[PDB]
Amino acid sequence: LEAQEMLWLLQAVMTPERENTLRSALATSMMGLNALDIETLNNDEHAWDVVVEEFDGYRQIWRKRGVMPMLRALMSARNIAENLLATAGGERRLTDILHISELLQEAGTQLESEHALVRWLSQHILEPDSNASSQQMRLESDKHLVQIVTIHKSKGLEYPLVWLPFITNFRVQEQAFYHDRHSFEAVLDLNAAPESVDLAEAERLAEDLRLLYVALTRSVWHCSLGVAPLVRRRGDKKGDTDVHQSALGRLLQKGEPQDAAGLRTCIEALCDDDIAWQTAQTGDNQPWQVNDVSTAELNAKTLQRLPGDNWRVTSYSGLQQRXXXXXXXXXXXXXXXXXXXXPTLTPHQFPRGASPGTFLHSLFEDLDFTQPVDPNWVREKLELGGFESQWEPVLTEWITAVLQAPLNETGVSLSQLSARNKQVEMEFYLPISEPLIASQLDTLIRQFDPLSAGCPPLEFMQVRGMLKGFIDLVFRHEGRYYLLAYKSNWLGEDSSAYTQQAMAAAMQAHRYDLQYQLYTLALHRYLRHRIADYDYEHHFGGVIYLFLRGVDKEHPQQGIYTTRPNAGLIALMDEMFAG
Amino acid sequence: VRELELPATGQHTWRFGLTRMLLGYAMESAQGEWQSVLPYDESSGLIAELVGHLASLLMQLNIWRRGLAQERPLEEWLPVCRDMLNAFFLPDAETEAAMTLIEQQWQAIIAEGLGAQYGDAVPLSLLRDELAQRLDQERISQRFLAGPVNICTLMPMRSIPFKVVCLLGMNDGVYPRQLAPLGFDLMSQKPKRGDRSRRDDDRYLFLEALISAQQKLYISYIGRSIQDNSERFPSVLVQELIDYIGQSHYLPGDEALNCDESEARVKAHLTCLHTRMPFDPQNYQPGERQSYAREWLPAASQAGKAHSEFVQPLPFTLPETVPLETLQRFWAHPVRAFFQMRLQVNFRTEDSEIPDTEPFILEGLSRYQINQQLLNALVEQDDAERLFRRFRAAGDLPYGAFGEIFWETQCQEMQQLADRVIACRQPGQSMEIDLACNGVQITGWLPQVQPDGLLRWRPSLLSVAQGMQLWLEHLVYCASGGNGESRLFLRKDGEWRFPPLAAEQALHYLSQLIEGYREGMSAPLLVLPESGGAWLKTCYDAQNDAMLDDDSTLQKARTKFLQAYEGNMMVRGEGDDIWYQRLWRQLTPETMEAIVEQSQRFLLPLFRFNQ
Amino acid sequence: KLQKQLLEAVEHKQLRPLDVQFALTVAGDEHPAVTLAAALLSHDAGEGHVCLPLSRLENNEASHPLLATCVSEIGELQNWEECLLASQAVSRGDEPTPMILCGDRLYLNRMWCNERTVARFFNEVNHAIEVDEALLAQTLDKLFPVSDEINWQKVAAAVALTRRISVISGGPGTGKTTTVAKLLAALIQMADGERCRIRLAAPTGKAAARLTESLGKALRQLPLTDEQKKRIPEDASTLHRLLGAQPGSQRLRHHAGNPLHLDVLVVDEASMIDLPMMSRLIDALPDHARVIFLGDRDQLASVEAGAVLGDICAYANAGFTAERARQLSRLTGTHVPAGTGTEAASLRDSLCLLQKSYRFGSDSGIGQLAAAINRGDKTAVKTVFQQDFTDIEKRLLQSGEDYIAMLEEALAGYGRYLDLLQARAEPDLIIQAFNEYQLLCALREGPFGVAGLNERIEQFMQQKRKIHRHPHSRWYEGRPVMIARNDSALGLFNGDIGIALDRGQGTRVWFAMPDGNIKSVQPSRLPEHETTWAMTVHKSQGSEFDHAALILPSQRTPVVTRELVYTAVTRARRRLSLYADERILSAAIATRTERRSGLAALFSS
Amino acid sequence: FEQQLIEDESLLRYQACADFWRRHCYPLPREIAQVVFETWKGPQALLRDINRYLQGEAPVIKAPPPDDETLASRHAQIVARIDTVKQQWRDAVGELDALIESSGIDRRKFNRSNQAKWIDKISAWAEEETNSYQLPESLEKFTPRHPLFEAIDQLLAEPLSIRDLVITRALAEIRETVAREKR
DNA sequence: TTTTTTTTTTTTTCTAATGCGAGCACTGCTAGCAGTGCTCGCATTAGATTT
Repeated sequence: LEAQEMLWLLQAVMTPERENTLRSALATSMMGLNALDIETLNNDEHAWDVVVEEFDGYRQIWRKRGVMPMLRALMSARNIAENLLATAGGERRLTDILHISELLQEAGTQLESEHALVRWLSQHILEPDSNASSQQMRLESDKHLVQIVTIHKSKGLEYPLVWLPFITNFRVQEQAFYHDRHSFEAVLDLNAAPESVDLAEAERLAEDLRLLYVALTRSVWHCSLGVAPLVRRRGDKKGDTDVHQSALGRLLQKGEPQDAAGLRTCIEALCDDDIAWQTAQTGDNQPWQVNDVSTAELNAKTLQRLPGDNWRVTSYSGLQQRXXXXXXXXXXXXXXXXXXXXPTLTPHQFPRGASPGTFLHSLFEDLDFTQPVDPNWVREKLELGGFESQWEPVLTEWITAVLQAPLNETGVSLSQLSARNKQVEMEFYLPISEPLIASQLDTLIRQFDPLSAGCPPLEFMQVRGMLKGFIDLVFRHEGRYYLLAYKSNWLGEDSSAYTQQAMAAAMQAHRYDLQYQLYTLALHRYLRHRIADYDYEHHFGGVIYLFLRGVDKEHPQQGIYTTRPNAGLIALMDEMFAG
Repeated sequence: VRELELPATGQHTWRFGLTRMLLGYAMESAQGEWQSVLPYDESSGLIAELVGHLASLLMQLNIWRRGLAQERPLEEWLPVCRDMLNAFFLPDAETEAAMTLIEQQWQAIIAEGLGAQYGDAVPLSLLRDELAQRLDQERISQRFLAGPVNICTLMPMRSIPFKVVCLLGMNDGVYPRQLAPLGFDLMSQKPKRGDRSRRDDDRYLFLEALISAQQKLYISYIGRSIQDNSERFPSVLVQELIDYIGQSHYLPGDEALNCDESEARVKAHLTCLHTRMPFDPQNYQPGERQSYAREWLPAASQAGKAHSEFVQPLPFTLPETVPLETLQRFWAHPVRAFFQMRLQVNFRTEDSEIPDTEPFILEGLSRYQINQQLLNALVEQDDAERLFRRFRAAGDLPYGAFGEIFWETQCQEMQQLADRVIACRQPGQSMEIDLACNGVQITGWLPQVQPDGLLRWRPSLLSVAQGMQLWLEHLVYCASGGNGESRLFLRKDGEWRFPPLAAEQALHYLSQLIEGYREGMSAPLLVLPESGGAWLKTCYDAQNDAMLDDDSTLQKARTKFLQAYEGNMMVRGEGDDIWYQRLWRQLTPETMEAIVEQSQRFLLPLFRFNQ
Repeated sequence: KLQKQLLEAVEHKQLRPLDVQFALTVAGDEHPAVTLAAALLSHDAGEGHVCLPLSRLENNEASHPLLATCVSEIGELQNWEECLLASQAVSRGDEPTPMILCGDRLYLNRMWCNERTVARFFNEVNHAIEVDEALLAQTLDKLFPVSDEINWQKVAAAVALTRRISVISGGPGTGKTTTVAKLLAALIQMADGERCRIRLAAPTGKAAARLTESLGKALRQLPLTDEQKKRIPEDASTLHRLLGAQPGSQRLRHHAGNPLHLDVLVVDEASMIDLPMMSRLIDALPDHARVIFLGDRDQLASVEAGAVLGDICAYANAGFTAERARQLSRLTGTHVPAGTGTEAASLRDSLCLLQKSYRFGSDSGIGQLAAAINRGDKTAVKTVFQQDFTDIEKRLLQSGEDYIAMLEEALAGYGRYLDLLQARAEPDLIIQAFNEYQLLCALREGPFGVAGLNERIEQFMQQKRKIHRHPHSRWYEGRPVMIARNDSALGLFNGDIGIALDRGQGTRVWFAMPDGNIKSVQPSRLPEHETTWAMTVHKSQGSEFDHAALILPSQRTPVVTRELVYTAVTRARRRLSLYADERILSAAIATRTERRSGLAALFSS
Repeated sequence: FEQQLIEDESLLRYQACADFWRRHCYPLPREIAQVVFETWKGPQALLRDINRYLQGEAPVIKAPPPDDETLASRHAQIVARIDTVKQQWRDAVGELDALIESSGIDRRKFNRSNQAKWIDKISAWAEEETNSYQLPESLEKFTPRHPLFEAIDQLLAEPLSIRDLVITRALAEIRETVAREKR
């Protein structure tokens, strides 16, 4: 029944809004509420609202932390885990509850839904099966227990004191199945002809003997066993006692039918100094005398120091995060305007998500800049990507527009870059030593940064640790390095919605500002490391955000964006991350 | 159906069901069968839209199961996965990541095939079970060294110096891990130096982790199966380790004892046996090992108070007007009432799962409903054949011959009962009832009052609860005019017949009932309409109109009581019900008496006037 | 076959998938005329038409050249009655057949049975009840003070007292409910010694509550003894609860076997009664029961398939039977006009139409405009144009730069409310304030719709400081919400509004009961809720706002119709505003909602 | 090389039993079906009867029915086996040649009315209890009569059933089918 | 392309065995009758594994 109660609870916490499906869960013996409790609790609205509330917090624990944490919280608050142990026998019940919970984990992970779990539990309430893990655990190992066990499960075991209460009993086999004495082959007679029935019932009896043997050899010191004038045939008073058909009876009577008196005598005959027989006399005094237990004072220790401080390895993505409060930070703009005004080979139409972008990037990852584009190569990329041929002629053109676009003031063409000057997809780890506080930074940002005037100060919790990132591309031109990052996005637009203004707008919207500054710090330290006699101002060329969709043969500016870190911002920033 | 070589039936197939649904949309079920399909009434409205959507699913499910059957060369399998994904699925912000992985993996498999130049047609069951292996092959190690305490499996060639290394599940046979060599491998026959074999890998790892921990090593294994208290064992490695410790060290207590004795002594000191349950108070006894969980503390201290007896008296005030349906609904199961009626708790068991097969035989409420319809047809002396066709078309009966057989044993039982019903039946008109009983106005309706009296018939077994029902419904009838008898006929020729009664005794017994009713809403009155009925069957003697006393029978009524309470291994006993579970988990001989006393109070006038 | 043909109309979205699948199963393998014909039957029946007169399907031939489809083999099958009625998927009503062909109108078996039940119930079943005309006339005279002019209401009471089944039609605020109270009073006071069992039913629990309070307050006014005040009905219920519809099944605890036990039954707002519920009702009535329906002839029709009250009141235009006019002239003590000619005596006599609206007259632009709705658009552009009436205004919405301005006026529409929240007031006056102004949009979703306007308006609350919002909580103070489905526990019904606010005890929603009491419900407690800044026209039925604002989308959609706009117009108590294109609106008014049923034919034969 | 184990073999097994009882029972005409019905209602019970024999090594069946015999064959056989006794008892009826004895109670002749009545159709599978009276082993204990009087003993010597054949066919089939589906 | 309602209960095994009760034929004892031996039939009671 405890599985059922669990159902009522989970089912309630799932939708506490419903008056009935909650109250049902409250009435459960598990909750341990009187009739007076439920009665009053049906009257005062405040209390009822409090209950509804607590379950509503439980749903929260349920969604965030999983299941077992919830049921834990419920058990603590309701005090049930204690009140059961107070109650007599409730120890067993409590074991069942814990066990069920432990299973709700094992099935809880594999199923993603909160709701499909309540789906699952019912289905198991219907069909219990046989299976091993869902089989009941032993109730308590604290107290020594009576280990009540079937014969077959006693084989090869040892039991210092042994009881065979019902041993007299027998079952006359009506089914006819036996072994031929000659061929020794298992033979079934589908026909009831009495011979084969006999040939089998002899077997049933001999087997019963072997049961008796095994049962008697189990004991070490003492074994007791019951004996009765059992009567199978339904006639009351005869002088027929069928005990000779019992395994044991045949051994006492030497396979001879007797009366109950003869039974008693044949018992009395062998009884010397080992076997000793007493008449079976029902009696009841007291269940048993526990005399109870004494324990102690006891307490739980409690941690003093914090469990641990903040050390985290994060990317810039672990910085924007989300904002709890008046301002929430999202890439997209909440405000929307409706439009009431009323060739498919375009870049804006390309699919969107992490998946499409990862494809777009992965092109340029192996892609060769100095050679023009091979449409076959395209088709076999899209084919690998799973993208149809609807793309290949649409792509192979566009890419060339990308590779051919001149950049910055130097006017560099991506095409002009030799693989000696390319570095593709640099992963870096940048340590941040003392905790990095937002406001202690964004002032340094805003101070030297025109772009950081936009939007509030970035907010991220105190962090100390490592920082990760992938430079899309790094290359040197005219002995002067550059930093290149691809961005795609923009579901809504195709045309000049990418300008000098709107690019700088979106940069401030997705906070790519802090991002490029951080990379520049990384690339800076990496050059300072690698290049003997490195200087920021001499060797460094600025930062380039390239919006892939942004590239258009018509406008050289659209889609490309370049800014230089002040060299006065990095000077102080690097120091900040050092200490 | 015929594809699996099972005889074509024409029922219980998604075609049968759908056709039954649509036809349920066009025409009401009461009109009748059409092609020998019974229209399914439930979707008659705009809701029925869903059906068309459903039926559009299955068509696809049908089409594709044909398209996938034949083997194909690979480049014939290339386009499939796309048609199927975009066919059955509408991608979303979450899913597109997944679906792209499906296409990517699938087409990766096939591409592996083509690039290898493999011509022959391929069965689908080859690829379906490749792709299953391909989709779960991936692992996510991303967060490894992020800094949150690290949980992870033992991986070869990954050894990172740590201050604290924990090892779990060292039970023997779980670790090291075993994958045998293929068995036709030649390498495993004659090894050279640099061969790698999984077992030696694990055995070496357990050494790495030892060398790596710079302060605290922590090793754990399950000693005893929690479930059966069986024995379990440590892995052989842990065994060797504890051996080496115990042989290399001695506790400072005994500096001269013995090699082996100091050994088992130490090995006892290093091994901790944690308890079976968290609330075991040993955990919290102040000392070295003490648990930080404060949530189980009051449990271990055993400081909680036991659950009080569920029943507490509650105040109640009987209104002036009690709708007779309220009384009826009460006396059917007087315990269940006080939970649903009074304090509004009702335990709704989960609905039954869809059965997995066309009905072979009818049992339970399934066949009960059929007996109800069938009987109500025979009593009207309407033809049972028509209704038979109705069920057959409804797909409700076993197929074909057995439909006819089962149908014509049932017609033969319900015919027997049917006649006995028809014998006394005089058509009659319903009557409305208003009464003053103990200053309480009862209003209600009794359907079909014939001049002779109350006639009711149910295709059930003779049981008391039915009796109580006819008793209430009778006394209210005598209570307002209505001279005549009251009779009830049941299966295996059961009958309840109550002689007419004068308005005096009528109102007096009805008083006793109502008083029962206000008794109920206050305390969960314990009257078991069957088990108590069984106990009162033995004791009462109709010839003397007095319940017997002598203790010989009083151990008959107890055995016949418990026998009725808890059931056989065949029939479920009255004693097993959720409503009686909430009151007591186990029947005390005291509570037995408590039931016998009240049951003796209300039930007796039943058997006293039954004839 | 033509199957794959029908696979196209789904891409064309001219056929619901249900339609196609149905035609496939039932139509079977027959001549494609059968298959297509059936699919069209399921389609028109899906949009809510009861029948499919063969004229339309043979004349259009839009889905296929029904020459080749209709002319198959076996000589001339081209007769649609011939080809169709040949197959077993169609019959004359003799066999248990999916489809019925009766009056040239092919249509579903279910619709044909329910259809017939309705018909026979309105024609033959209802009877003439006879009483003293002098005494009855005196009772009415004490009910209605003014004898000097023809009173429509007094006619209505007289009619409903004479005829067993009777309907009373009229616009909103034309005084229906009061009239019903007058009737019921005449009923109780009419039969002194006989048991008079009154029952009050409404198709929606919300409207049921409105009726409870309405007839409570209205019946309390008129003098009655404690006996009559015992025979005053207690409460009104849902139509379903009355029939006791089981939640899962289609079973009914009444139907034909159990007549529900009544004397008279009053179903308010009968416009929402659809055909299936109408028939399933009719089966529950006894032969002594007097039933009365309430609703506007032009009110927006019921959602599920049919139009009952519309097809019925359409015959009111003819007027009373010649003699019945003289009878009522004796009854009301007036001259009752007589409709010329003979069409159906029993039906024409049962219908009364209330043409006087005490709420506002012809000088008010709402009654003139609403009265101009039933006519052509050249009257409506006129009215909206000339004089402005001060009660009606139209704002052109074409470019979104107009839409922003619409929202701009929406602010001041909510102004008093918004301030009363900023002023930090008590809940009652706030709730009463929220009912002065309301936005009504036809569609649910998109740029113009309840779902879109909630977003855009709240965003427009974030642009201009009015009410602050927290994204994480989702329950910022001041947001009005409404209930999705009825609830027995909290005593609040679907279609009801409440205001989310923090009194300082906590964030709590406040509802106004029909009893004037205010009940605060925890957010967790609420069953279902939807942000209520904008209502669909449908859900707004029965409500009254002092200033309403209608919003019609730019496109042309089958939802936007005449009756929709009509209800929107009658919705405002006094003030009204419109946002529409003169072309979209002006064409919308010209297109009347028709749902084809044989009723028009049935009552004439 | 990779075997996926399954510990629930009762569901596959039951599945197969329903498959058998579908293909070998649904085709039955009314009259044979009537006989199948008595011995078990439906495969739910049949499975319960043969279940210990489906598992583990297949037993050997003593004196199995020939492989080619169907249900209709066995049934027609038993039809005629009873039919001969039906005609015969109808022919020898109406005569007391027996030596009348007390313990054999004179109303035993009323039994004969039953039998001459009981002989109408073959549709029943159950011969009447009164037939036990006409056994020469029965009566001679209390008058050899004529042969058919002894033929009833031959008729009642071997119980008349379809059981063995169905348990045989089903036991051989369900075993295979399971093995195949698991393959 | 729009949308409304409503709350809950039901049943339960089959086969077989005996104990007695009722009715009858005979046979022996004192032609009929009482008893006994007998025999069938109706209701009631009991029991249905093992990894």
